Amino acid sequence: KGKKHPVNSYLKGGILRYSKAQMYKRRALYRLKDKKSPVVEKAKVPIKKSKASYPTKTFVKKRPSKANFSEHKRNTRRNLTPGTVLILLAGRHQGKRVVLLKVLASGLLLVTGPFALNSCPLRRVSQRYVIGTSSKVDLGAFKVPEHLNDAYFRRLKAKKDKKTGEADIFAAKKERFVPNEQRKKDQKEVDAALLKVIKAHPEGKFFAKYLQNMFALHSSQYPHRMRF
Amino acid sequence: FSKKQISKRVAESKRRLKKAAVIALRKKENLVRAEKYQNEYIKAEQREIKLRRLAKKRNQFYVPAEAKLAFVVRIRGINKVAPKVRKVLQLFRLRQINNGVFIKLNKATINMLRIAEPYITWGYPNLKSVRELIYKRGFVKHNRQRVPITDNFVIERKLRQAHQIQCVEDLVHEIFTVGPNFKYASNFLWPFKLNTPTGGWRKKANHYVNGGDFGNREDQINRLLRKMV
Amino acid sequence: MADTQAKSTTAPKAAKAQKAPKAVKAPKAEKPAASEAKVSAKKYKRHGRLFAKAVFTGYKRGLRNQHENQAILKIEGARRKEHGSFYVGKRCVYVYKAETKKCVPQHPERKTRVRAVWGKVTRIHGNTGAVRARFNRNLPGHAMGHRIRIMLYPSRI
Amino acid sequence: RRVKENERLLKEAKEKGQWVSLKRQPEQPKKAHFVKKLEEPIALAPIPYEFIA
Amino acid sequence: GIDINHKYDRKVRRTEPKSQDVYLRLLVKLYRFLQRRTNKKFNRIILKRLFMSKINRPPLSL
Amino acid sequence: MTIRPAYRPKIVKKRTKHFIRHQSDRYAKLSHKWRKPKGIDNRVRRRFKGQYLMPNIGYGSNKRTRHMLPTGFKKFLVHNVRELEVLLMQNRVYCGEIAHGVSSKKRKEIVERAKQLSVRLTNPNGRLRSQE
Amino acid sequence: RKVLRDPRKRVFRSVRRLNPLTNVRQLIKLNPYAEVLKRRAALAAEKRTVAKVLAKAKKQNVELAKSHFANVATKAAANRAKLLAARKKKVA
RNA sequence: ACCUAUACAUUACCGCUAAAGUAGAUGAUUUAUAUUACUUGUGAUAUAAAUUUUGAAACUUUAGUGAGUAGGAAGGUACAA
RNA sequence: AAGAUCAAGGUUAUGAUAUAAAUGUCCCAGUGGGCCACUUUUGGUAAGCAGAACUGGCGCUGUGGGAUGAACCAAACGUAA
RNA sequence: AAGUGCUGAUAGAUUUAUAUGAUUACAGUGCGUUAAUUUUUCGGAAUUAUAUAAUGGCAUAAUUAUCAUUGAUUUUUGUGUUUAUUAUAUGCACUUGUAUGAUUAACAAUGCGAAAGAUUCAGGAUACCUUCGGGACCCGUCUUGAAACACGGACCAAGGAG
Repeated sequence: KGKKHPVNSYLKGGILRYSKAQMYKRRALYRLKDKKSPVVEKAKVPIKKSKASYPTKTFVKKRPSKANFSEHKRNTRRNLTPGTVLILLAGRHQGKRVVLLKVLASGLLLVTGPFALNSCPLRRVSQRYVIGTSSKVDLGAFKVPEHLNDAYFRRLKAKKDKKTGEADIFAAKKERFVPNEQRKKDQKEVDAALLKVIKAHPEGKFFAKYLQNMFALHSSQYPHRMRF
Repeated sequence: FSKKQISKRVAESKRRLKKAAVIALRKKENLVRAEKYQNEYIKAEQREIKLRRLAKKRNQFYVPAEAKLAFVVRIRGINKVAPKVRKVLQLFRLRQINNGVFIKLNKATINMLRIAEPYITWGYPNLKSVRELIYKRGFVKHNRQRVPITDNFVIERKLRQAHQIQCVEDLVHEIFTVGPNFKYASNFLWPFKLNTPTGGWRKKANHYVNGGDFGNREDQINRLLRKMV
Repeated sequence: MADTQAKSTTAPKAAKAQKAPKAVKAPKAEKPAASEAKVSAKKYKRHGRLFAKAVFTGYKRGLRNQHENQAILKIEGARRKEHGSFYVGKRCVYVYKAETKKCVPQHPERKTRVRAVWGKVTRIHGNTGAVRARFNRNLPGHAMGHRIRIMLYPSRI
Repeated sequence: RRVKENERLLKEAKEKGQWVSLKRQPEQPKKAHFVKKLEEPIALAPIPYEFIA
Repeated sequence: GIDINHKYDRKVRRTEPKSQDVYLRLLVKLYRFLQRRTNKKFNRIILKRLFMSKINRPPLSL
Repeated sequence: MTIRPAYRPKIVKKRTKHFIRHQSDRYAKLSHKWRKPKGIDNRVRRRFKGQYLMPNIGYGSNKRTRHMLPTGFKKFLVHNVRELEVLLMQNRVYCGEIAHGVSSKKRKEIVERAKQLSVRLTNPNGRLRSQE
Repeated sequence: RKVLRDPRKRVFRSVRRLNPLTNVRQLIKLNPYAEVLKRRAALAAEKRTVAKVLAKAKKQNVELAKSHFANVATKAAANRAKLLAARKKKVA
């Protein structure tokens, strides 16, 4: 049930693995199966299976040889630790601070205002959009976005129109807007637990009644010596 | 059976194994010979350090063995250059500004570097510097054409007849130590062509004494050269 | 003193929060025993936060080679090379006024009487905290002493 | 003089087994030099009052 | 400041016979295949020896 | 619409401006058709900054983008039907470009044949015409 | 065909050098002895991290369970395993 | 510390020079398999799939370099027959 | 004394290099009016003057620099980041 | 002096990889040798317990060169002891793993090809206009040097000379 290494990632060329494999080393027990099988069948009764020569037969359209798949190396985060209260410096929620809930497999952030205070939804935003401020909300109470995954907020649906299948349709479905009930319920539970932790800290720019206010680096104030 | 594919496909699996195995045996030769030279390099630093330690304790001044091996890099033109020096620069192979070759410190060479002085800044290159130059910047002269490296194997490529030299690092040993095949080894390298270092003093054409650059700045080149690569 | 600098330099990293190391004080001041490890800087001016108040007041030039593909941008709050290094990376926009529309639906629908040219900040031009900037278009230079605008997206931690 | 000397060095080396190296190398930067006082430490610096027209 | 990529880099010698002759070039093409494919200098110089101008080719008597 | 010729790297036109010949803006006798300044006084020949650009080889386009129209199709001067038939196999490198000397009655055949072959024509609206 | 030496292939593929001290792979592929030294001084970094635990631990109490301590605990497990060696080795 | 030439470094790209191969297609080569021979594992053969009809007086492939009057050579373009 | 026949010889007997070099044909153009500077100098008080020695430029050379500029400095220019 | 460990930013990223040429190498992971200790304490992970070769460090011995011999250093070789380190004895299957020598794409969003018709997006010193910076003195010519307060040429067409 195992045997591993390669601490090459620190070094960066090197060992542990070669050396230990040698200590362990067999000199005995080299016997193997591993069954291949095709299913290229002329199974003929009359059932007669084939396939023949479909075509890769020269309708010479020169089409660009597919550049295959770079590695899924796990997106090493900056010390944006969930729940750091951080600034969305960009895109409609421009200069509203929000609390981090999670890291997802897409690389990018889960952000909630809390919703009820600073009007920011269960909303996902780039690691780069964000200045990660020193202020920390206790992220232990949460249902966690184990339940909110890439797929969950993926849109149910931008059909090009009225569900079904080719009904010669009409201008305007709901590309951004109904809203969905499943998504409301998800917010309200998470936000409620946010509000309990967030109320412990005193009013001003950005935790509870602190949350509402819309950011001020006021005239004569400094984005560079703000050690956010 | 013989000339046709029946024997030619057999000369896939006979020789995919053979070629791969001898490449693998020569990989082990590469590793052993490389480790050996690094033992020699580390020891070489210790010998110098210990000679100094033992002397000073005995009151004695052991003044340490005068330096072999210089690296010469071109600050100057070609245009507005006197012909004596123009000729000397071609022979060095230093064709363009900031191209640099290694040149064996001999009584022969040092006089050419003197007439070449305002045109060149030179010093004693550390082993780090030689290693940084060959692996990134080091090209090969093969029938004119200036050819990669980076492979061990392409350095084995010629220099295995100059025994014990089957590696990229083994070429730099030969340069560094001024080994007997230095003529061919230095030749094999086509002049390394090196950006610019770092804030390289306005006065430029003054001897190193005057704050210049140009001169045998000795050991202070190691700072310069490492930055210029 | 090279050792002492090394010991002193462990301490601010400790405070940051974390990796959890060294403390070896540093002041943020009451401190029980520290006016030790120094009063900031500083070096200012402002905005900062949609937009550093920024000036396009130049192009990166030779004495008489105009070389406009990169621009000099003075970030107001950046006096110093350190401060302008905060802005290295940030996206920039110049929003400016037009008589005439042009652009219809893709994102919003902009009535394009307001035009925007989008750029990124690059490396630190100034001994005095001016910064280089590349823009996707490049800014016409009718923008000179015009206020250009630098959003703090992309900020690294 | 060289032919005759080279032949002597060749013969001498071959009878010593190894090694020849008879090619003329110009004066290299030499050696780890130890100076013993003996006969007394150094030091004395120099100069100058060199006025005098 | 290339010291010195002066000259000569134009060199000397015909890659291919200076002749319209369709026959002649077929022999060159034949021996050119025979050159590297079978080693040996007889292929190497006969390839060259077809390149040859009419002078340097002067008639060999019986 | 019409499917573009064989995956090009973006056509760098690298200097776009017609070289125009020195002082064509001074004189209508000196034609915009380029003629190199050989002359001893030329500031253009000594390539002083601000005296335009002399066609120097390094404005030269990549040998891949050589000939391609930006909808891909290189120009084949099509005299008639049989000439069109050459580019049946070579849809994806060439376009039929109906020579100006060709009459409308034959053009209708050429355009019709071109649609069958599915090879691009650059100019159909050629000689069309609310006319007899 | 009876005399026919060698046809074979290569298209001669065109330049760009991987510089090892930004490249993991090219450090090892060429040579090694960087590789040998790589392990020893990576171990050194771990050793200095272990003494920094001990310096913080003596002063302040501290704890001691896992973040700093997992390097200490594995280091101590390698010395109890090495100690098991010295009595067992004694003519095999 | 900073600024900065067509210099210098790297890269794409032009050209010129260099350097190497390309020219068994009743054939060759790759891929998958079934059978057969030997052996662990390989080849032969059969079958199925795929690539290959090269201005081989050019292409693929490669590297180094380019001021330029006088002038020389090289290769095109336009014009009338 | 040459031509020279025969036998003996560890390592080829300073150092970098060779962009390959040598050689022939054309009897080929273009040139036969030079100009400037470091250094050295003659005539002349001297000259942006007349004339050498060595070497580099300019002549045929912009670009960056000397505010400016044929020549001085830095540098020799395919096209761009 | 150590890739000991590590972050930011910048520009580039030919990818016709079968036009008539390679895709090979390594690594991870699973497979079926065991044990012991430790950490998490679940899944697992590490180190120690073999043979072979090399290397350093100890002791001893010989040579050879050298600073001077109190003692060191060098090149070569052998031997004994112990220890550490490194490589070989680590095959086969699978693999969106690393590179394969110009390795930019995983992943995703948006515009949109919406029959003809035709929206929307991106991109452009065409002609020419505008707005900003910088640069641009008149060609031909003889001449050492031409923008010259040197000479021909108002402007344009067509004849027009190795």
